[PDB]
Amino acid sequence: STPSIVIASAARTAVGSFNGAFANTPAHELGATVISAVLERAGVAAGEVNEVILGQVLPAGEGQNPARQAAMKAGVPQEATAWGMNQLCGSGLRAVALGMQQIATGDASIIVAGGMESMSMAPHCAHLRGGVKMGDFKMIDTMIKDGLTDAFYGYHMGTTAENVAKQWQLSRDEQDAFAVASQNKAEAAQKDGRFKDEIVPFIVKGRKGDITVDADEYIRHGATLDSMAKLRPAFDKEGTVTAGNASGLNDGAAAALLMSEAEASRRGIQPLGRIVSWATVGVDPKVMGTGPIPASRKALERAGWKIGDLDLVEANEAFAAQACAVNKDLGWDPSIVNVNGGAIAIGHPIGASGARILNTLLFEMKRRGARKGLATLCIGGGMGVAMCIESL
Amino acid sequence: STPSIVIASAARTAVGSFNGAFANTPAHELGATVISAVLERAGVAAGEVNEVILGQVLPAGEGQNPARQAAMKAGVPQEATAWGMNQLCGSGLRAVALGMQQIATGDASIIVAGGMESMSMAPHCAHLRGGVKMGDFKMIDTMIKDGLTDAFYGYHMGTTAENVAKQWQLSRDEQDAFAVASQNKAEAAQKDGRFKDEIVPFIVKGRKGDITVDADEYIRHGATLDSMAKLRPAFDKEGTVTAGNASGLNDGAAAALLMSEAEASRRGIQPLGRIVSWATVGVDPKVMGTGPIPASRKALERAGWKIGDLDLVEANEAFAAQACAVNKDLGWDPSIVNVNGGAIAIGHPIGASGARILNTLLFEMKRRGARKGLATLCIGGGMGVAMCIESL
Amino acid sequence: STPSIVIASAARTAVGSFNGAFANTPAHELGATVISAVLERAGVAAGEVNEVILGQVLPAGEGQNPARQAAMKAGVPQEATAWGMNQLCGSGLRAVALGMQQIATGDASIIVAGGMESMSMAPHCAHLRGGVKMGDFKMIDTMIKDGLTDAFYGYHMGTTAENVAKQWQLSRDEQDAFAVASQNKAEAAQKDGRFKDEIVPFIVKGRKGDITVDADEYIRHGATLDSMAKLRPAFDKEGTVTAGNASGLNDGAAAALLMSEAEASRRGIQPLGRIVSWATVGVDPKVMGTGPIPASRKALERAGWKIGDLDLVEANEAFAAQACAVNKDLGWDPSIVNVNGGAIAIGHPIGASGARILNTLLFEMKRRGARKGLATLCIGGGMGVAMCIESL
Amino acid sequence: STPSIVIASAARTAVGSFNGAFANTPAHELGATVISAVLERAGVAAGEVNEVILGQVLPAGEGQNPARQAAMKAGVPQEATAWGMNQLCGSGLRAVALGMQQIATGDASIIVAGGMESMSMAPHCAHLRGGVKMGDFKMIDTMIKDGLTDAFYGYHMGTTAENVAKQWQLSRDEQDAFAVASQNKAEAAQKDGRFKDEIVPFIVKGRKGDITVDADEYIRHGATLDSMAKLRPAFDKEGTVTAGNASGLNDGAAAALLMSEAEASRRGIQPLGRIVSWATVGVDPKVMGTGPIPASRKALERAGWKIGDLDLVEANEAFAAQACAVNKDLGWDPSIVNVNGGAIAIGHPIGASGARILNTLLFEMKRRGARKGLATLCIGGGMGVAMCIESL
Repeated sequence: STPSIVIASAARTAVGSFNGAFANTPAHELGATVISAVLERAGVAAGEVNEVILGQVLPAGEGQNPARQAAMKAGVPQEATAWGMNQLCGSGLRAVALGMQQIATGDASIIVAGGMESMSMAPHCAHLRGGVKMGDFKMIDTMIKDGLTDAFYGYHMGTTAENVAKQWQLSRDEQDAFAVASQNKAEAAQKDGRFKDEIVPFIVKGRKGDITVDADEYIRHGATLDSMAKLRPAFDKEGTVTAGNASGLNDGAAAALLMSEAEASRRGIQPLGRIVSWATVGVDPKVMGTGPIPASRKALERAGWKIGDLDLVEANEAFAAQACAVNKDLGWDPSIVNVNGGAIAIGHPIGASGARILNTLLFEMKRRGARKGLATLCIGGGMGVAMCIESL
Repeated sequence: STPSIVIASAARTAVGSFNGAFANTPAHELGATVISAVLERAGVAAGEVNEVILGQVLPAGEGQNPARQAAMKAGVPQEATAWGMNQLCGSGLRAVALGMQQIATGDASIIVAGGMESMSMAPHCAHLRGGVKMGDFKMIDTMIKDGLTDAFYGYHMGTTAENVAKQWQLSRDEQDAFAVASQNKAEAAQKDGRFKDEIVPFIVKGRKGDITVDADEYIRHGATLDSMAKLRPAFDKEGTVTAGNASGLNDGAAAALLMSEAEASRRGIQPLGRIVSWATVGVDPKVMGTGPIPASRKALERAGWKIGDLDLVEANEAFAAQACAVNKDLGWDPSIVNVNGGAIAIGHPIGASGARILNTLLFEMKRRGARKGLATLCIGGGMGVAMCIESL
Repeated sequence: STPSIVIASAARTAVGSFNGAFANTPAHELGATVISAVLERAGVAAGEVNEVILGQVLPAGEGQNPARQAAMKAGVPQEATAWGMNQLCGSGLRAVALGMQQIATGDASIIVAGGMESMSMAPHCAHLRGGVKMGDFKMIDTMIKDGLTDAFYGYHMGTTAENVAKQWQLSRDEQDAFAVASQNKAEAAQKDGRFKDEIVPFIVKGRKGDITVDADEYIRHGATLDSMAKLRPAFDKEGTVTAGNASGLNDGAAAALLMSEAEASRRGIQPLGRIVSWATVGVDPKVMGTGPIPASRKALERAGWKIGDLDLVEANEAFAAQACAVNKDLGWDPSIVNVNGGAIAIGHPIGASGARILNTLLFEMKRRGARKGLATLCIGGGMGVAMCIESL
Repeated sequence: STPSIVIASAARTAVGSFNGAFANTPAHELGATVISAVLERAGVAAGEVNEVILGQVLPAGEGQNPARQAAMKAGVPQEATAWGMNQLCGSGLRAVALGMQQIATGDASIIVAGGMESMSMAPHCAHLRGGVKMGDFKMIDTMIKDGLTDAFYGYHMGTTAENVAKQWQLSRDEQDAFAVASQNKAEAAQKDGRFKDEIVPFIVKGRKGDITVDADEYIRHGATLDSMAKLRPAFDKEGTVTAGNASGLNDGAAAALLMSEAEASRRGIQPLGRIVSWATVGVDPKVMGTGPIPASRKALERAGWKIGDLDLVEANEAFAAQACAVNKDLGWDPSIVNVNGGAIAIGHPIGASGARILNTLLFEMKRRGARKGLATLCIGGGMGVAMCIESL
């Protein structure tokens, strides 16, 4: 026997700007909106879900197991189970793979999997148990410390982007021209409603009126080459990596309902793809941006695919330095990568990002009629992750 | 063939008291030591490890992916992978299930899985990005907030254990008799040397001298009934759960080394046991302590076992109310349950506990000649987790 | 020969709104600009200053003795001295009386006195030296706790205002009419340029552009009765005191340069006024708004003046309720009182407020040729302070 | 008529060690006990007090105007007034001069003046209103920032002491001997009972029992030269200033009751002394410890006294470096200086200090029948204060 698991349906919230639309929205509320979206999208009841798996890197102050909080809110019953996980920036795609294994091993019928992040709602913290007899103590930003800081080399993820830039000799112009392309592609898809299918509106409840967010607010309209070239380097003071050519700090969530291919056929569901293979591999944390290269190669090797059989790719844009590098090495046609733009434009809600690009990949595959696709992301601390999808 | 996954080796640190031995020791330092110890007792080099999965509930401020930090510090190379997960209190036993599924689906050969927790190091926090225009606020204790406060009703786990008491008509004398029986069992076994084999010593690097922690310090010697019956209830001013018949707040780590049964035989490794089956199930959050009941029935049914078949049990004592309710329903001989003691005496490092009680079961099964064996736990928010084990 | 002290020159900054124009300006920067202004307006050099005395209620986190920081920044020599003082709302006026006394006793020739306050920059705090063993604790708003809360009764100053409303039988209509009138009179004075003489502009230094602040930003233009009528009681849910008939939370500095009458004559300075008398008296904390009553009476008795001898009055408007009470009891003609509006409109930068209203008195006295003035304020904790000024 | 003000009576608490006897005692509680004491000692009823004046550098979080808190606790009537002031280390003496001035200008008859401080209770703070959009921020120790750091050069008072050691070429051995001598003189004086007359005991109310504190707890008994010599410099890795030859962080209060000489005679009071003169002068902040030189010289000139006229002197020991420079420059017989030890032994409760050493001077003057005395302190930010006292 050979299991065969499918992504029956999918949905992501809009990607919100740092301290923007979802500045005060807990992640699990966003998780709840995507959970109910994929349940109604597949025509599966919440009472049929066995388990819910959500990546999330910054859960501090949100209470017990936010994965359970989002399941219970979304109308999943208490007889189910739920948990979160953290492979950092790869978390939201990894969870989908972990959900695929629950079914493959005979321990679940129907999983909901993805990620959720509120980088806005991430707190400052300090270890205050001992007590402070004298002297300033630091209140630590958990978003910077737990999401953006290499634990081994002490510097920001964007410094790793400098390392990869200098390795591959990627000029400031090349990085900027990739950054403006991503903003133009993304603004172009948004106008044309190519993001409508995947986005489920989130309602931000308010004292003085409810608001419906259904649009990626981080996309810069009319992004220009000169606007990119005007900027100062954020990390290295004589470097190449600017705020324009790296992705942002963002809020959002994204998911996929998974079931066996036969169960989908029982119920008349038309899946957004079969999960044919997946893989995660580690590299040096100094150049974590190279993660997607070994990861995307192993995934393809597991599918029995060559790189030149693909039709579509989502390769996550943490930095125009590392995105450009991954693309150079693997050699896939750049006109099939980030067709609707990438993270530099859309945003980078860490734990949600992997389900985010997966959502974007599956819907464009349905839209253009691509059969073979791949989603991959670089990962802080030096990993990569990847997934090969085939359209039914 | 059948995916027949074994536990090649196992190791834990001793469990520390809150702000005690491991007071200022990062969880990942504690998890580093167990990853080396599992690799040593098996005879398996760190380079051969594909991935490290560690359950951990309270990572705030410890930096990017402490599972990865634990693995790198232990000498597992950059090429391997690592990630955290959180199903609260079952996390450590569910990571062993997850790592098993890696091997069963053929995505990995060798996994080190378990849990780690530093509850002493968990910080206080607040969301301060919007600022606080006027008026007092709370700096929140993330240990309480994210580790012990049920997200649904707003209260402590010691009130969910009170709901199990009023429902199952347990007395203030019935619980006081179970807590002293688990402190006497654990003091007995400790002075016997039955904990020796599972514990790997941890070195607490001081400045005015090192200290070697090689014994659980939450175990209290000479537990009387007067001290247990003289306390005031902590979670209800006229109630039955106290500090003495509830579990503690603790630090600790624990892990198993996993591979296929065929691979153990090639390497000349006599495995502690074979993982026959596992399961998790949800229950009403209000009465979370009854997770072990349906979870152990699911696990047992999957193995094709009766409750009678079992020769040794590890039912985690989060409380004396949840524990007695699980022992009475399932009706298994309590003379074989928590045979060297439970978490009232031993302690309760949230994320580690699942991996902690797996150690105790695996080393006692080896020693007393018990063929079959089940470990089980209750989980906050309303779930249960269980894993059946068979001897070679 | 009895010591005669004169106010040679005075100045204030504009009064900023809470987290408004001066949101991130330390009180001492504001004080430094007013110190430089009184010196320039009197023709006295910084080098001649013996002492600076600045009332200030909320200096936490600003560093050692902000009054010295203000004097040094203003170029007052290191050989001079400087100190801060605190009689709450009375501070800025009390400091002038204290300055007067340094010259009366022969200990100094030349004093700059007043006060300064940045309610905006006041921090949140907690006592964390003992160490917090477990659970949540409070970050205390120092502005509320140290500035606005009665230390004996534990309620806000606005609750003392409610006590005064009840005792003097002051309707919500009478309080709201008074409030609207203070806004309309301030708006009119502002429009006609009656605050220009007293205000020295303040340059808020910026990364991306300097902003000159020379207008009182808290004054509401076109304030309507209905806008006051619509508000909810802020302190007693069936009370009369609201946000609209109370003063606000504000930032500013204000000062006066003093010397003897004979000294002003040698220098050829035409002084703003002679300090004829001052007084300070306690009342019940519960009705602290009544402070001005005994304080003004005692100040007039010391001058040898009848209430009817006054040509102009500044009675500070902490709350409409108390301003009304004061005016009723004293019986002075209301048309000579706060002729250019009061603190309901202008603001109440606590430690500066007494020097703020003295500036307004002095510059209107000059403009209209009023010979006899009085400035008075109520004081949290139950006190009053009053000063009689006569024109030369 | 040249007003002649006497110190009718005086008192102080013992000086408490940092987080020691008065660890959770608010400063106004200490002040209340000394207010009661000066009244009882002088035979004056609380109802007769016109004003209370208390220096206090670190009032954050204690609530509105702690001077008023103290006065009201001590039964001083609501109709009196009270205020705090801040001239840093000079405060507690300056407040006495300012009290004298109330009486001298005919504004009051009876004043209670001194200082109070609880460095233990001083909180950590931060400005949080604008929010912290991203990145770490410090919780600031208000004791260090507002008490002990130079606001201009950003360094500790200890560095100014190093500046004075370098400038006066004061060896480590000379400073250490001075420090040892302060300890041994204070020990001898404590043992002989010489602090008993000045100290009023203070009841620390407990929950498991009340503790009466009537001994200065910071004084080290049996202090050795070797114990000073073994310390490492605390501020300059190659300096001379140490924990041992500097004063400490402390809690306490101290006060004097003032009235006219003619008033004491009416009441039949034998006063502790007549205030003959006072002075305050500025110096370079970099060498603030030199303050006492120009202040003492100025106070003596004012009194009409030569340095040689003095029979007793209290010169506050902030640091052995500056105490030594002061004594060298003035050249007064070091045998009449700090005859019962100084603040290196006794402690330095900032705002209370100047009234602390006034108390010790007055009670030793009475003891030995000394006719002419002077007290002086150096002040943070570069100032000096001094008062001349003559026995009746």
